[PDB]
Amino acid sequence: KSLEEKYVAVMKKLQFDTFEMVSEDEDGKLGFKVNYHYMSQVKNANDANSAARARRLAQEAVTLSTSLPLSSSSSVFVRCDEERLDIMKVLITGPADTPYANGCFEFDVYFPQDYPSSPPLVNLETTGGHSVRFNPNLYNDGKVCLSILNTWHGRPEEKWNPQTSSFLQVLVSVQSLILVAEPYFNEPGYERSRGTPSGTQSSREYDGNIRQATVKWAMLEQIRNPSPCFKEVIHKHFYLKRVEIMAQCEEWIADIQQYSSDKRVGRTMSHHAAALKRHTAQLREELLKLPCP
Amino acid sequence: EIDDALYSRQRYVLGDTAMQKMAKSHVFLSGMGGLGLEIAKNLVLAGIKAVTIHDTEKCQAWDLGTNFFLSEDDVVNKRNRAEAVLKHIAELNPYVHVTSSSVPFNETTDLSFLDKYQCVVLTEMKLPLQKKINDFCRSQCPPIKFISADVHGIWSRLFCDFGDEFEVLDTTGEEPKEIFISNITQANPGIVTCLENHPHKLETGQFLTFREINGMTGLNGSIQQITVISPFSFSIGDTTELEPYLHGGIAVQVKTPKTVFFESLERQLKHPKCLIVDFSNPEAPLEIHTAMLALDQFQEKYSRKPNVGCQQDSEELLKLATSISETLEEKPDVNADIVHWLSWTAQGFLSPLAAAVGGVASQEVLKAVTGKFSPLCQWLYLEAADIVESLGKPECEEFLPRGDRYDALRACIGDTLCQKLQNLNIFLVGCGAIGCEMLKNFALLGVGTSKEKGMITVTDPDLIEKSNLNRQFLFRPHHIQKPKSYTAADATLKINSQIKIDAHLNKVCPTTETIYNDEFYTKQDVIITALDNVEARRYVDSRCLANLRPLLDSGTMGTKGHTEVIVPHLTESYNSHRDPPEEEIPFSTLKSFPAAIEHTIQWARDKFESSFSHKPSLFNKFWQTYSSAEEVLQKIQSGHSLEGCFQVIKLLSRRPRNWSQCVELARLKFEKYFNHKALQLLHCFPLDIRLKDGSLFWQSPKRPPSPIKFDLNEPLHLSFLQNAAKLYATVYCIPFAEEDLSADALLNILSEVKIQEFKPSNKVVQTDETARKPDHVPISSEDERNAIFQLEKAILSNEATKSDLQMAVLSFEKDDDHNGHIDFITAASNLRAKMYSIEPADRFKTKRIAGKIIPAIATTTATVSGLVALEMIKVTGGYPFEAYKNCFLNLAIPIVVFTETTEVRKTKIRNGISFTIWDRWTVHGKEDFTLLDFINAVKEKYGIEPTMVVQGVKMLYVPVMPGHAKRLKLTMHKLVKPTTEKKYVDLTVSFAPDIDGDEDLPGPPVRYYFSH
Ligand SMILES: O=P(O)(O)O[C@H]1[C@H](OP(=O)(O)O)[C@@H](OP(=O)(O)O)[C@H](OP(=O)(O)O)[C@@H](OP(=O)(O)O)[C@H]1OP(=O)(O)O
Ligand SMILES: Nc1ncnc2c1ncn2[C@@H]1O[C@H](COP(=O)(O)OP(=O)(O)OP(=O)(O)O)[C@@H](O)[C@H]1O
Repeated sequence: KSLEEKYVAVMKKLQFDTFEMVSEDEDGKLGFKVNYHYMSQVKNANDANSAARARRLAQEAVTLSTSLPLSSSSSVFVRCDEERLDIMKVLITGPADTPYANGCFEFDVYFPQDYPSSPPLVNLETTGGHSVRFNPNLYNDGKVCLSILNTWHGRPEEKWNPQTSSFLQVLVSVQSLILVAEPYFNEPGYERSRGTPSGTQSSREYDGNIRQATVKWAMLEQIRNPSPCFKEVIHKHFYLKRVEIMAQCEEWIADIQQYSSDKRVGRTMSHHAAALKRHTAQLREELLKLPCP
Repeated sequence: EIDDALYSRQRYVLGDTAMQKMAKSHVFLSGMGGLGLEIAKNLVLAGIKAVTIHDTEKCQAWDLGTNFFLSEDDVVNKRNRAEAVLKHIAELNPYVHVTSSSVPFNETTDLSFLDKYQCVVLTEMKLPLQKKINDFCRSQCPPIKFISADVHGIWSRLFCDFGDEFEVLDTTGEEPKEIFISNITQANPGIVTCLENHPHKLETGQFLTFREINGMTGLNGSIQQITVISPFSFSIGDTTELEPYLHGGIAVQVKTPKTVFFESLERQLKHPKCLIVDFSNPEAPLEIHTAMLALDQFQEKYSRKPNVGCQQDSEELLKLATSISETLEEKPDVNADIVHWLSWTAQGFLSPLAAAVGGVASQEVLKAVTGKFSPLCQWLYLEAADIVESLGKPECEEFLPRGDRYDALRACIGDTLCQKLQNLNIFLVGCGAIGCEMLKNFALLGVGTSKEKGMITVTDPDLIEKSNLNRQFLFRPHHIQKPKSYTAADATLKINSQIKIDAHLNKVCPTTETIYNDEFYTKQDVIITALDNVEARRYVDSRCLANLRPLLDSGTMGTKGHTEVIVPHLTESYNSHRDPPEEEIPFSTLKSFPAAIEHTIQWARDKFESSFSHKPSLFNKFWQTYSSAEEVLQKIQSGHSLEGCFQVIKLLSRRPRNWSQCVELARLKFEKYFNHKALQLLHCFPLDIRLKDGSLFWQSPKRPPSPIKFDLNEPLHLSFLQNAAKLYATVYCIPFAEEDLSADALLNILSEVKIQEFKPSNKVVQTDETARKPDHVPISSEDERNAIFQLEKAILSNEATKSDLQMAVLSFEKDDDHNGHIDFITAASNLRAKMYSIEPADRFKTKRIAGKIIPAIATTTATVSGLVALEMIKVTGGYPFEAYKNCFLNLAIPIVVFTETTEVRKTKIRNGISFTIWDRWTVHGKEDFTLLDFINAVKEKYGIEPTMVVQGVKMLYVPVMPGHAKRLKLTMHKLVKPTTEKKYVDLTVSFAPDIDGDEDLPGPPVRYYFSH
């Protein structure tokens, strides 16, 4: 039971830090040491930097370093270039009971010149070849749809505010709205399909697909091909979570087989179950191999 | 007929009726000092049909300093000024019949010859004959519009009198507003409620008509007067007798004529109707009136102006003013200082004020012959007393004449100030009409003529065009396509041979900053901006703020205009202004739900650009990245997800090869735009479709469209197809002749043409009224298989040569007629408007809106620019903050408002310390100098502790970063990663606030030098 407390204590040192992104010669020729979404826009940005932008970024960095969300269910990881500011990257752990349970999701975030006038650009890179539409708000390419980002439907009050809105609120909204136990119903018209066996059955299909995709990319590909930015952190996280990973994957195998009882959607559930079992065997090999980092 | 290519910008200001009135206009002007010449130039540029110029005096050497056409030869020959300047002014406008006259004017002179003219202007005239002429003109039927104006030193007078009644046809140049009605109640008076997102924007007593009202169908075509109830509601009279309201309805503004009454000149001397230009001193214009009348009395009594420094003359003028004020109704206290300064500067002539008042008088003349705008009623006075007020009590030797071409200005401002002006180094950016007339004013002022320092720098990348000839008066038709700056410079040497001027053909922007570096900025003294856009203004303002130099700016919009003054250590900057971002038409509104003419115009413009500029460029870029059709086929066979290859193949498979195929392509595009898309949208949303609440979907602002059947006999369809076929043949490089555009040939082609039928589809309509531009739908299997089949069939047809693989890209030409872009866009916009039951727009209005053409007139330019030059003198004099006056004007009212410029705001930082935009802290350093040393040096030098440092976009040190205390120990010459470009680097610092957790308070920019 002390696992949760040790989890909080250890990786709080690992929530907030900086890692080096930009590589240049003394002539300013821009290159990058890792994979990032907005390579071109870093070089194509205007260098008349507004002091308000930098001060807001510094204050937000202080606020994150002091108050990052942290729980083995849901957590937020902050890394930024050690030298530049607007380039940004996040890592998010999926809460329990969700098809994203205990997976991790790396993000690429950019800040425009006019910031805080406009919300920062956000995009998920854990989509795995950019083919998995993990959420109605998260398409295959990884586009992030939220009202606060002005990328999702909603009222202007729910949308961006240059003065009141903060990136920590954006991260909290991501955790509370995207990584949910009912992502199928997130799309408009599917919350209306709730209360019917057809809607619940389609939710079963979607959530099983999301489960197997998370096991494939967010765990297996995140440990076998980790980004160097969060490479050590993700390994420590999965080492501490290895037991619950086995319990969760066994529970998912049992539950996805319950959905497999259906004749046709249960066939898709059987395909997802086969993929889940394959990735579970692979992750079990990894957990057996993985020592304390 | 109106020369559109010459007059379009002025047309957008005045309207064709105004020019048609001026096609019959005859105007007489007498008195050819600087003021008369400026007024004549303005009127000739405007395009008055016939102008009769007049003077009875001969050219003095003194007159050379007040004229930009006369020469020393004219003075030598003692030629009369009128016919002397007649030669040059004839070049300004061939369409204007310019004549001359020299009949002496006196009490016995018969005035019957003036009957042919509609407006008569007098300058330098004695008051009793002004009164007699005013009596004569007002007794005529129709009365002759009377205007008198004079300039004496730093003072000016303007008066107008249009008879007992003057008709005004238009009270404002703005378009009649249209407001969408949300609800109207049945009451006495009925309460009209607009769509309350947008304000009422109207006033009580205004006049409206209504259309497309449902429920109260009796209000269709109803005509009511209004009374404002709220910023979102108003009443139009009884509606209780009407039927209940259901939906719809648009309130349309109705323009109503008016009549303004003018009094006789003599009776207007008492109880004068004065227009206030400074609401803080409304008493001043009456004092100016009294002082001017006293000066007139002195001139009448002694037949001469008061001499500078003549105490007896000043005392007599003060006595006369005191006596006259006692005969006035109000009897205000006579401003002895104003009288003293008038006596001091009586004999002088200050040219910029003369130009400004001349422009104002020219606009008053324009009003007098058209009724297009509400005129002045009746007196106007302008002052330059601020300049002399800062001089305290100088002595006459500064202002005494010395025999040069600047004695008139010397009598106004003093010799030392003239020397300061001659030593000025002035950098002017942009060479619009403002630039040309400013250079003319500088030539008149002798600015930048001294051998040692005085230099004028100008630059502009644009070339001269016919449309610019209307207001950029320096240029001529044979100067077309020549550089603006070079020709403008060449013309100015004629005005003044002593000028020292350099010209450049360079756009001013960060890429050209190397030429205009900070060393160039240091060599300058004042910077003048004549730009037409905001971003260049921002860039110039930032540069001059970084270089600590004064800046002046002016904007012109029709009759409206304004002036901006920026002085180091005294005022704000242009980059202080945060005017809101402009309107954005929603993507859904433009693509699917246009409610206004401008929406269809914008849609047509965007479609034209996409069809003929964007897509051909994309095709050429694709066939430059990829070289062989078989190569692309091999790529896509191996699963290459090439970008836009599907659309490229779709375009190539639709490439016409003869004129008939081009015409049929145009016809099918017509069908797609105007029947298929409308049918698809109506399939998604029938007329009776309703919202979730059951309310109407096709209700305000959603206007329901209607598909249109093609007919070649329709002129709109004929023009649209002709222009579309011409443009497509240009892009596809298919040659053709003008005979192919004949309706007979089009009919013959159309008889062969067959039209594909419409089909409904489930393409999702983006009804979201705040929707942004979406992304593309991914490539379906149909797309790639059709692409493969079509590229294979193109290879079979051998349509794979470089001519097939590249096309012509057409630019957006907006002024020429032969390109036909204007015709095509107007036709498309009219068709789309007709679809949504929206009134079609004419060619000229479409050209105005689509080209974003600013309606402009040279008179407003000269008016604002006289004030700009005046403020340039004050900037040269180094006067305190009080002297500088920001100003705004709207000649349509007319109205002028002087106001103090915005004071610089002291940015309090901590413990009573403060900084300003006119501040940039510096620190000299060394090779071993560290970041801790830098922080300690800043703390010691400015008494405040730094918290965090940033190099541009790049973080240098932040306390809450891991191990960044080591960065403090690191040396500048290594951590900064300096370039060899500078001896220094620029950076930003913030400082600790008093309250913990507050964002660190930003300070001024800080520059660290690498050496001492
Ligand atoms: O690409 P754009 O110039 O912005 O306009 C396109 C274009 O219409 P045009 O045929 O008039 O150029 C498309 O046609 P193609 O380029 O693919 O031939 C058409 O697509 P469809 O062929 O599927 O009709 C589409 O219409 P839509 O967005 O309704 O699919 C329409 O877009 P606009 O409505 O903005 O003109
Ligand atoms: N950054 C810049 N540097 C130099 N000149 C500039 C810059 N931006 C604009 N200009 C100049 O501003 C001038 C604007 O002049 P003006 O307002 O009289 O209209 P125009 O551009 O000549 O014509 P139009 O009536 O078609 O707009 C142009 O001649 C252009 O060369």
